[PDB]
Amino acid sequence: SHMASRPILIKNFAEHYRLMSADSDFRFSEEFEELKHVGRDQPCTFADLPCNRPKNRFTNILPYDHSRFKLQPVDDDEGSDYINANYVPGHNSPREFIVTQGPLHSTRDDFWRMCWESNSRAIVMLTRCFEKGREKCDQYWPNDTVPVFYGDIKVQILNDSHYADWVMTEFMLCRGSEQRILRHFHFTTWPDFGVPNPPQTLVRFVRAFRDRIGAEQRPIVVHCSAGVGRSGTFITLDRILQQINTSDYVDIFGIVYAMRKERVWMVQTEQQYICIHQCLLAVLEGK
Repeated sequence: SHMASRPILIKNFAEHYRLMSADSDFRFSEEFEELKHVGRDQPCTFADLPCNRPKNRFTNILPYDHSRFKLQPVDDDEGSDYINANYVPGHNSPREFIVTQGPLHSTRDDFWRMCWESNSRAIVMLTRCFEKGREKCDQYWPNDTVPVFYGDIKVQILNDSHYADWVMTEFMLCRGSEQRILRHFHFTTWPDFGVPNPPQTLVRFVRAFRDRIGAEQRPIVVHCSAGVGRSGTFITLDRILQQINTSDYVDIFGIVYAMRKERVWMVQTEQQYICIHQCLLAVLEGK
């Protein structure tokens, strides 16, 4: 099993890392290059419908038709089923994650409807709203305790908890007389360029998140800006940290491959692919 899987004995990971990164990441680079076409020959029909094009943050980041998340149709709209979202597999379910773009003001009603309709209880945000002066994501949630309606979804902060690299916010979600609690895990520290360094701040966040959420059976919403690179990095990382618990092997390659099949650019860059490896190496070495 060699085309879409490169499993490594956990007992050998450190050497694998060494070997993989030797010669200015020759083998890592080569490995990652094999993923560049995966998934890409699949249709994105609805993402291209003239009524949906304003719903995409980036023209070149579009959901595959086969895995896209669909909103309930609204009887006059047309593409009112549409969102830039895709089901992406995790450790626990082939549909464990719904990964999406950072909402535009234009789409934050859509975004909360997705949360609601998906029955998701947890959002993972891996970006700042503004980075280097560019806006990367609308502020789709309240700044304070005054509830705010987004579409038919009333969102209210119950409490928040600030940390060195993340803030977690417990929302109460009401739709009609129907009530849920949702937790929002906001990693606020990803650097303006490159990957987090040292990588450990991201492991600590993945640990906190997973320790908090438990073995969720409902889809977890994940996003950054395009919902591909940073989101890809996070999921892979959360997956392999669960994997090592019950297995003898890890398969970062096999995981990224599965993800590409479900949404474009899932682990986006060679630097992040390497990062995933480094994070796990820290873990396996007692940080």
